[PDB]
Amino acid sequence: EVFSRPEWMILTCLPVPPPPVRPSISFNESQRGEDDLTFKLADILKANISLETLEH
Amino acid sequence: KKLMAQIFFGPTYYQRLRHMVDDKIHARARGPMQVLTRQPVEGRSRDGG
Repeated sequence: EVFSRPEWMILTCLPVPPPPVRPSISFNESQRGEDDLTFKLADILKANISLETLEH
Repeated sequence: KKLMAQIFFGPTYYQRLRHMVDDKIHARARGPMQVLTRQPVEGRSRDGG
């Protein structure tokens, strides 16, 4: 009832982990170097907006 | 003074092998740490733990 309700096994609000979980290994001034997880989240975000605009 | 035992002396062809001690010897007391894990880095080269 308090910590694990079946309804929460389905996601509606997706938590975004802070940079130390997905470190931008930013080498040099001009270059960056974002982590895999940053791309997957950006991939999730891109996919979300397509759907959000599409249904609206 | 003579050795009570007689030793089997003579040449044998021996090869020097590619692993020198001064190439292996490693020590660390604090140093470089990985970014994600924040633990010591790996290897002699990187002054790892």
